[PDB]
Amino acid sequence: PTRFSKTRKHRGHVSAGKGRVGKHRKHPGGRGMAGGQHHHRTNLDKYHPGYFGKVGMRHFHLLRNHYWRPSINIDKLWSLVPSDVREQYLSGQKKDTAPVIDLLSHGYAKLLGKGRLPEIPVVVRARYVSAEAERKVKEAGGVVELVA
Amino acid sequence: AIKHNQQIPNNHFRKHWQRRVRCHFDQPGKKVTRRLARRAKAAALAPRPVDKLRPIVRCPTVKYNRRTRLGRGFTLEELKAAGIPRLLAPTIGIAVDHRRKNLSEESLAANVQRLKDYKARLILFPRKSNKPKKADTPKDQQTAETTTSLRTSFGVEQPLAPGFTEISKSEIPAGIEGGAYRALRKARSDARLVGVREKRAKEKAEAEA
RNA sequence: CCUAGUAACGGCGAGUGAAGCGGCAACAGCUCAAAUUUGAAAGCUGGCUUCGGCCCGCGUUGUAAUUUGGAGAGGAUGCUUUGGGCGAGGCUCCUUCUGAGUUCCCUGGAACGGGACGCCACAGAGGGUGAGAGCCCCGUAUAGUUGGAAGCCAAGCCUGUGUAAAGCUCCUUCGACGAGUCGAGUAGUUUGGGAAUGCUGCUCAAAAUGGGAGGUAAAUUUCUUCUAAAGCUAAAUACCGGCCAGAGACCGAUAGCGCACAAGUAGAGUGAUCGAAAGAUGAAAAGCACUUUGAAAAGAGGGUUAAAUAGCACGUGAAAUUGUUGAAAGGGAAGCGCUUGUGACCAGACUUGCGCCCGGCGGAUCAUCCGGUGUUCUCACCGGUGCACUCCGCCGGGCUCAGGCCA
RNA sequence: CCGGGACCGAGGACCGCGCUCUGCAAGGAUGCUGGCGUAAUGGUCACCAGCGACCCGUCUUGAAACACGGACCAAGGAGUCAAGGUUUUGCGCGAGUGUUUGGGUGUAAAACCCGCACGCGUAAUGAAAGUGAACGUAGGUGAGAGCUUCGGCGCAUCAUCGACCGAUCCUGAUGUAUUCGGAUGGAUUUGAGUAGGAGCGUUAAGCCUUGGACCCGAAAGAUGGUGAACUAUGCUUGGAUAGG
RNA sequence: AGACUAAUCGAACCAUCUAGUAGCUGGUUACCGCCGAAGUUUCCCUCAGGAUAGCAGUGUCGACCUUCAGUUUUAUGAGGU
RNA sequence: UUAACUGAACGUGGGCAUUCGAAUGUAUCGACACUAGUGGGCCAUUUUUGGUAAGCAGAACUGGCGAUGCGGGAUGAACCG
RNA sequence: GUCCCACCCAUACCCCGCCCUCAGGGUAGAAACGAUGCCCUGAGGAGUAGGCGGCCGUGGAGGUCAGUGACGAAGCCUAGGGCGUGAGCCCGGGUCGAACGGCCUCUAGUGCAGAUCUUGGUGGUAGUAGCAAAUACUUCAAUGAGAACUUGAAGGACCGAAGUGGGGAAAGGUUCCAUGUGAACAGCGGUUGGACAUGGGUUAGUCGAUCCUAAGCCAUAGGGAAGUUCCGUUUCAAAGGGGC
RNA sequence: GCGAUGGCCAGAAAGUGGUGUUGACGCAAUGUGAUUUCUGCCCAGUGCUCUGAAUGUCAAAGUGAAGAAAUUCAACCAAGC
RNA sequence: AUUAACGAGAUUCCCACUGUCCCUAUCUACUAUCUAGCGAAACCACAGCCAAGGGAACGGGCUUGGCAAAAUCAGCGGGGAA
RNA sequence: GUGGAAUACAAACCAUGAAAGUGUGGCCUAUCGAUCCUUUAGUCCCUCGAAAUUUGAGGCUAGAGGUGCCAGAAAAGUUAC
Ligand SMILES: [K+]
Ligand SMILES: [K+]
Ligand SMILES: [K+]
Ligand SMILES: [K+]
Ligand SMILES: [K+]
Ligand SMILES: [K+]
Ligand SMILES: [K+]
Ligand SMILES: [K+]
Ligand SMILES: [K+]
Ligand SMILES: [K+]
Ligand SMILES: [K+]
Ligand SMILES: [K+]
Ligand SMILES: [K+]
Ligand SMILES: [K+]
Ligand SMILES: [K+]
Ligand SMILES: [K+]
Ligand SMILES: [K+]
Ligand SMILES: [K+]
Ligand SMILES: [K+]
Ligand SMILES: [K+]
Ligand SMILES: [K+]
Ligand SMILES: [K+]
Ligand SMILES: [K+]
Ligand SMILES: [K+]
Ligand SMILES: [K+]
Ligand SMILES: [K+]
Ligand SMILES: [K+]
Ligand SMILES: [K+]
Ligand SMILES: [K+]
Ligand SMILES: [K+]
Ligand SMILES: [K+]
Ligand SMILES: [K+]
Ligand SMILES: [K+]
Ligand SMILES: [K+]
Ligand SMILES: [K+]
Ligand SMILES: [K+]
Ligand SMILES: [K+]
Ligand SMILES: [K+]
Ligand SMILES: [K+]
Ligand SMILES: [K+]
Ligand SMILES: [K+]
Ligand SMILES: [K+]
Ligand SMILES: [K+]
Ligand SMILES: [K+]
Ligand SMILES: [K+]
Ligand SMILES: [K+]
Ligand SMILES: [K+]
Ligand SMILES: [K+]
Ligand SMILES: [K+]
Ligand SMILES: [K+]
Ligand SMILES: [K+]
Ligand SMILES: [K+]
Ligand SMILES: [K+]
Ligand SMILES: [K+]
Ligand SMILES: [K+]
Ligand SMILES: [K+]
Ligand SMILES: [K+]
Ligand SMILES: [K+]
Ligand SMILES: [K+]
Ligand SMILES: [K+]
Ligand SMILES: [K+]
Ligand SMILES: [K+]
Ligand SMILES: [K+]
Ligand SMILES: [K+]
Ligand SMILES: [Mg+2]
Ligand SMILES: [Mg+2]
Ligand SMILES: [Mg+2]
Ligand SMILES: [Mg+2]
Ligand SMILES: [Mg+2]
Ligand SMILES: [Mg+2]
Ligand SMILES: [Mg+2]
Ligand SMILES: [Mg+2]
Ligand SMILES: [Mg+2]
Ligand SMILES: [Mg+2]
Ligand SMILES: [Mg+2]
Ligand SMILES: [Mg+2]
Ligand SMILES: [Mg+2]
Ligand SMILES: [Mg+2]
Ligand SMILES: [Mg+2]
Ligand SMILES: [Mg+2]
Ligand SMILES: [Mg+2]
Ligand SMILES: [Mg+2]
Ligand SMILES: [Mg+2]
Ligand SMILES: [Mg+2]
Ligand SMILES: [Mg+2]
Ligand SMILES: [Mg+2]
Ligand SMILES: [Mg+2]
Ligand SMILES: [Mg+2]
Ligand SMILES: [Mg+2]
Ligand SMILES: [Mg+2]
Ligand SMILES: [Mg+2]
Ligand SMILES: [Mg+2]
Ligand SMILES: [Mg+2]
Ligand SMILES: [Mg+2]
Ligand SMILES: [Mg+2]
Ligand SMILES: [Mg+2]
Ligand SMILES: [Mg+2]
Ligand SMILES: [Mg+2]
Ligand SMILES: [Mg+2]
Ligand SMILES: [Mg+2]
Ligand SMILES: [Mg+2]
Ligand SMILES: [Mg+2]
Ligand SMILES: [Mg+2]
Ligand SMILES: [Mg+2]
Ligand SMILES: [Mg+2]
Ligand SMILES: [Mg+2]
Ligand SMILES: [Mg+2]
Ligand SMILES: [Mg+2]
Ligand SMILES: [Mg+2]
Ligand SMILES: [Mg+2]
Ligand SMILES: [Mg+2]
Ligand SMILES: [Mg+2]
Ligand SMILES: [Mg+2]
Ligand SMILES: [Mg+2]
Ligand SMILES: [Mg+2]
Ligand SMILES: [Mg+2]
Ligand SMILES: [Mg+2]
Ligand SMILES: [Mg+2]
Ligand SMILES: [Mg+2]
Ligand SMILES: [Mg+2]
Ligand SMILES: [Mg+2]
Ligand SMILES: [Mg+2]
Ligand SMILES: [Mg+2]
Ligand SMILES: [Mg+2]
Ligand SMILES: [Mg+2]
Ligand SMILES: [Mg+2]
Ligand SMILES: [Mg+2]
Ligand SMILES: [Mg+2]
Ligand SMILES: [Mg+2]
Ligand SMILES: [Mg+2]
Ligand SMILES: [Mg+2]
Ligand SMILES: [Mg+2]
Ligand SMILES: [Mg+2]
Ligand SMILES: [Mg+2]
Ligand SMILES: [Mg+2]
Ligand SMILES: [Mg+2]
Ligand SMILES: [Mg+2]
Ligand SMILES: [Mg+2]
Ligand SMILES: [Mg+2]
Ligand SMILES: [Mg+2]
Ligand SMILES: [Mg+2]
Ligand SMILES: [Mg+2]
Ligand SMILES: [Mg+2]
Ligand SMILES: [Mg+2]
Ligand SMILES: [Mg+2]
Ligand SMILES: [Mg+2]
Ligand SMILES: [Mg+2]
Ligand SMILES: [Mg+2]
Ligand SMILES: [Mg+2]
Ligand SMILES: [Mg+2]
Ligand SMILES: [Mg+2]
Ligand SMILES: [Mg+2]
Repeated sequence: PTRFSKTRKHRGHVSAGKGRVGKHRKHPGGRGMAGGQHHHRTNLDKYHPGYFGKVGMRHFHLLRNHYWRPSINIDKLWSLVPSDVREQYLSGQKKDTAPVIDLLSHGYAKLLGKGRLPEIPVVVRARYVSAEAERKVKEAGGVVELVA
Repeated sequence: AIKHNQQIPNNHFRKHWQRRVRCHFDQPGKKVTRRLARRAKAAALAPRPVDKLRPIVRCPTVKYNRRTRLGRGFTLEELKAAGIPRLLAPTIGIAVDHRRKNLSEESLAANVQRLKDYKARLILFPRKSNKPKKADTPKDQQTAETTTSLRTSFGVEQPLAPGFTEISKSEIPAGIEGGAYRALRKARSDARLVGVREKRAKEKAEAEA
């Protein structure tokens, strides 16, 4: 809103807060990113180091669908089970069956392993798996299998 | 110029952009126009539904090939399996697509069942009401409760596979011999060396004799 | 909409920049060239015509039927499919008709204002009428109703019939498919397109499982996917230029379009072209009859009006600048700050209030108790009793206290 | 220890420290008396008198300047709007968050309802092929608000030594498509990392960039048109100039 | 004669691109309260201009952290005016 | 590291206010975030360079004017209070 | 030149009152409070460029005062009053004729002395500079409200046939003639007018145009050019007219 | 400088134009400036012009060799210098 | 390098001539000037007497002195850094 | 406290001296150069995105070709119109 502005407060005062010696002229210093290597180098080197030059090789016609593989840690593996069924397993009331989890149906491709796993056997299906993640699933009494 | 720690700006406003600006103040007005046209179209197709029957089809990339959706039309092989002539099909509300092919048995079986479900629910009125033909409904069944959507009555029942199930313990499978991680490393390694190994075997056999 | 300010281009500087997938709006498919009708050019423009055709002409250097790659042609095989005519009934357009106060009092030139009493309402949107009107007038709401024309859709009925033409299931064999075109080199331009994305000029110039593409130039071997060099086609999309209509937290005559007016006008320029200023008397002209002075323009009387402090030089009528009347100052500027004096003009404040005692006058019913009803459950109100040393009001006399300004 | 003058009276029941203690000069003025009750006190304006007083705006080290603009009055007249960033304030939900591209519906551009995809966040690091976060009660030491059974436990945050993931440089086990595979243990190396998540949407302000960009101002450049009624040169066809 | 080409010529006139760009001159509209500067460092075809550090304001948070100081004293170093 | 548990760094346990070990002040402790204006200066005591000298040109420490009125120097940005 | 008394006044120092700013305390078994209030205590106050806070005004929007008004809304004038440190707010008197305000939120084309600022209006200068080339006027009478510049007569003068004479071409367009007339125009006057109002006026077989060709311009046959169009005029063309 | 298949000049192009109804006593491009008397020396430099024996330099196309090919390497080589 | 004739081309001397000068005087017409009628413009922060001082180093305004009396007409070219 | 020269260690391989030791250019204070592009050395490593093998091209780490206006544009005069 226009009534909350320092413009309203400058009415009656010469120079509108811009100075009497320097005057708020049109474009002292160039337009845009002009002068990056000449008189704006002090700014461009304190912040944004690495701005000028080339690094790496090119890739013509990159298709992003070739590189789709979202990941999930073992830390949150049990949160993919519905809440009521999840509490029965944790409290120790099933003791005869095991859950089978489909990572792809939830939108994940690779299983990483970051945290800990409770000692209840589970069956996991995945496209990729980490070396540590497979160790922790097997040690809990489970098994992972590959599905494409 | 730049004076503090900023993100380097790139605003593409160096042409005469003010000549090409499209506001949308007619969004509610255009919505009313569309609803009037749908209502008029439904009245013209008096007992018929307002849509066409579509098949089930799977998406094409490594991303999205886990899901299914609706396609353009049924193939010529699917229509023949159900027993519907290709000239009759588009005149009773079925879409046809002549450039899709059945590379598998899974897709073929799914769509063949879809067609004969539709054929069982169909009511055919005779061309002349005083001379019905043996392929028409005998008019005692012409009265029933009908549907007029065909996109809600024949939609995609489940686009994704179930994400969770249960099996009895001691029925869990055994893993692959070396482990899942080692199997992936070996499959990758074989592909990178298929050309080297084939050349080595060939020159060995040729030099053998 | 998202992909995405991403892959990529760029004195790799300043800067630039798409596409496939995914969700939705809207959905609709087709016809030619290349084959011998060969047991019968089966095709078409024009003229004259009882209306049934006749005559010349076009055309075999190819007019119809048949086929278009999803196929198809040629054979088997036995089932199925089709033509005319009525038509209730409904939709669109024009047109006729629609509820309730001019009731009483005051102000006013005139109620459409204030007060009192009523009525209508699927109608209290808007406008007019001598000032703010639901009921004075036009309209506004609702489904109906009188009359007229042309189209569209459509429940269902009445009739022929296989000469012919059409769909489906199988098969040994056949299966025609667009050339100075594709492609290659080179030059220019362009693109995000990078040993070259598209287009065009010049030179060379094809093939039959052949040909194009598969985003890093080249040879060898595989694979995937389509089928160029001929053609048609509604909807979702753009636009206020043209003809209509409905609106707004927009502007209110130096604003809003250059133009609210005889405005693209008057006027300027040889010409192309340039281009203004300018809205408002009063409800009603009732727009001043007559007399008198003046050569006349006009003045003075006298009229109209609620008003001429509204007279067409017209609502209201500010400032700069000017006239008359009244007050005042002035020995080479004036204006201004602090502080007295003189003259002129002026706002407040004060006028009594509470209390005590004595006398007169009038009215009640003061305290207490009984019944009823509330409510904060112990405090009240109403009815009854009370009835002169109680309670309330007024007047007359005396006393204390408090009250304005300067010392 | 006694005299003489000047200016001032804030506060508003009691409470306190005290003294010369029937009371008082001790946490802030009362008592008595006169005149007048209105232009008398007081206020506004005009004028004379004493003292004081250079023309404003602006650039500038320095303006009253012999530095520029300004004869007078009325009306108009200049930091805005959009997209994209950022820090801070308020609000909703919270490992999630965002209805409004679209559909349903309506008293119809409002209000109300729906959910498939998608965006940002939940995981980093390398040019890339690729790989991918717990020795320990999620570690030890020094401070640390608060709590505490008084023995201690110790949030946020700061300093310090280590542990885990990716990259770089070394080492090279069991095995074997005998040339593949890369276990285990190290290194004055390196990352916008892990080590009991903080984010998504919206409201208001300052700042930044592209845009006409706070308002008015060049000498120039380009695209398309109109002039030889003046004047320059030429062509066709006409006219004019005493007397010695 | 750089002379003339409609009072216009060392490149006519008219409309449009066009609100052409300006490190340069001019202006930039009510009141009160509190705080309060710089003309210096480094880099730039930089010298009438910018970025960068300093000087200034505003919002806070941690404890109300035995915490600090343009100063004196005591002990102990360096210097070539 | 040393011939060597000999050293080097980091510590457990125990002891030491009968005084936490100069003066004065504390009228203002620490850390963070975002940003404005400025980047032409001039004068003076003492010390100083070039120049015959200058109301000239150039430096160091400190105080002033710029940005500031008031009492003195009759007047007088910078002098005395 | 040196020494000694008394005295004069700064916005500085000391004591008192009042304003604001900053800091520190008190206030609920609530007889309680614009708790955003009230009570108690101490210190401080200069300022350009610049930063922040609080307040006052203007045009519109939602809500609310069951607000004011033809018995007088809004606007305008007023050496008449009251409130506020201030921007401002409120009332009295006069003029006038149809609408307008207070409070809390929302919103913006929202506050002027300057820009040789834009449009319009108005001063001093000032009854001032001036109304002086082309030889020149005088008498009587008539008209008329009014005669130097209107008409008659009589005098005096100039142009002096390369004229201030009599006719035409270009250009203008009724300026030509008669009757009448308030204002405006004829830089003095005006009864007069090329001004203002109402009517009238241009007559061809023989004078011109019309006919012919000149310098030149443009069609047709053809050739260029993406095209608006450029060239070409007798050509590389099957191009006519005369009688019965 | 030029004998028409030409010299000088115009046009985007043209089955297009000017000199030109022309032909060296002509057309075109420059300097000096009546008559009289004269008009010396310099070809190194910059220009203009001529001659091809010169293989020195040397484009695209064409030819040869190597290679699986893209390609690379050689000779030959117009005008101009 | 010369050169007859020609030139509103530049320069030096001589004769005649004269108000160019010693050295200035006088006359005529039209103005100016006064009156009736008619009637502008440039320009303007506010204004309009000096001497010195200091000051942005040449004041109409400031400081210390000199002084200082209504309203006005014809001319003038010092200043208003006109 | 951003971008020539200098100091002290760590891990290797060496040179000298009997040895302790000394040696990371000249006894100390000067003697020099970014992005883009090209070229060489290094591993035998990654990619050419339908799949393989050989040529070719592209990346990753370290030097060299240079900006003397030396924190680094590619650049001749005149105006008396
Ligand atoms: K500012
Ligand atoms: K990655
Ligand atoms: K994507
Ligand atoms: K025929
Ligand atoms: K045919
Ligand atoms: K009908
Ligand atoms: K009446
Ligand atoms: K009445
Ligand atoms: K009434
Ligand atoms: K080509
Ligand atoms: K192929
Ligand atoms: K390819
Ligand atoms: K206008
Ligand atoms: K005209
Ligand atoms: K009335
Ligand atoms: K009257
Ligand atoms: K009136
Ligand atoms: K006090
Ligand atoms: K200035
Ligand atoms: K001035
Ligand atoms: K926020
Ligand atoms: K999501
Ligand atoms: K504690
Ligand atoms: K590491
Ligand atoms: K801006
Ligand atoms: K002639
Ligand atoms: K002209
Ligand atoms: K400059
Ligand atoms: K010395
Ligand atoms: K040891
Ligand atoms: K700064
Ligand atoms: K700065
Ligand atoms: K300076
Ligand atoms: K100086
Ligand atoms: K002084
Ligand atoms: K407002
Ligand atoms: K009044
Ligand atoms: K006059
Ligand atoms: K005369
Ligand atoms: K004459
Ligand atoms: K005739
Ligand atoms: K005749
Ligand atoms: K004619
Ligand atoms: K004729
Ligand atoms: K001719
Ligand atoms: K043509
Ligand atoms: K020729
Ligand atoms: K010559
Ligand atoms: K000459
Ligand atoms: K000659
Ligand atoms: K000569
Ligand atoms: K020579
Ligand atoms: K020579
Ligand atoms: K020569
Ligand atoms: K001459
Ligand atoms: K005069
Ligand atoms: K006169
Ligand atoms: K002086
Ligand atoms: K003074
Ligand atoms: K430089
Ligand atoms: K250097
Ligand atoms: K430099
Ligand atoms: K030049
Ligand atoms: K010169
Ligand atoms: Mg200020
Ligand atoms: Mg300024
Ligand atoms: Mg600045
Ligand atoms: Mg993104
Ligand atoms: Mg983008
Ligand atoms: Mg572009
Ligand atoms: Mg057929
Ligand atoms: Mg067949
Ligand atoms: Mg009616
Ligand atoms: Mg009305
Ligand atoms: Mg009405
Ligand atoms: Mg009524
Ligand atoms: Mg084809
Ligand atoms: Mg082009
Ligand atoms: Mg190209
Ligand atoms: Mg409208
Ligand atoms: Mg107007
Ligand atoms: Mg207008
Ligand atoms: Mg008017
Ligand atoms: Mg009258
Ligand atoms: Mg009136
Ligand atoms: Mg008037
Ligand atoms: Mg009026
Ligand atoms: Mg006035
Ligand atoms: Mg006076
Ligand atoms: Mg009673
Ligand atoms: Mg008191
Ligand atoms: Mg008294
Ligand atoms: Mg008085
Ligand atoms: Mg004075
Ligand atoms: Mg001066
Ligand atoms: Mg100037
Ligand atoms: Mg001026
Ligand atoms: Mg206005
Ligand atoms: Mg929508
Ligand atoms: Mg240019
Ligand atoms: Mg002419
Ligand atoms: Mg001219
Ligand atoms: Mg502008
Ligand atoms: Mg301009
Ligand atoms: Mg201060
Ligand atoms: Mg540079
Ligand atoms: Mg300047
Ligand atoms: Mg702390
Ligand atoms: Mg503290
Ligand atoms: Mg020394
Ligand atoms: Mg500057
Ligand atoms: Mg100096
Ligand atoms: Mg100087
Ligand atoms: Mg300054
Ligand atoms: Mg001072
Ligand atoms: Mg003084
Ligand atoms: Mg002195
Ligand atoms: Mg202050
Ligand atoms: Mg507005
Ligand atoms: Mg009024
Ligand atoms: Mg007044
Ligand atoms: Mg009216
Ligand atoms: Mg404005
Ligand atoms: Mg003004
Ligand atoms: Mg101003
Ligand atoms: Mg005069
Ligand atoms: Mg005259
Ligand atoms: Mg004259
Ligand atoms: Mg006369
Ligand atoms: Mg004569
Ligand atoms: Mg004569
Ligand atoms: Mg006449
Ligand atoms: Mg007449
Ligand atoms: Mg006149
Ligand atoms: Mg007259
Ligand atoms: Mg007259
Ligand atoms: Mg006339
Ligand atoms: Mg004739
Ligand atoms: Mg032509
Ligand atoms: Mg042609
Ligand atoms: Mg060659
Ligand atoms: Mg040669
Ligand atoms: Mg003087
Ligand atoms: Mg002097
Ligand atoms: Mg002056
Ligand atoms: Mg004086
Ligand atoms: Mg004079
Ligand atoms: Mg003068
Ligand atoms: Mg060593
Ligand atoms: Mg040596
Ligand atoms: Mg280098
Ligand atoms: Mg590829």
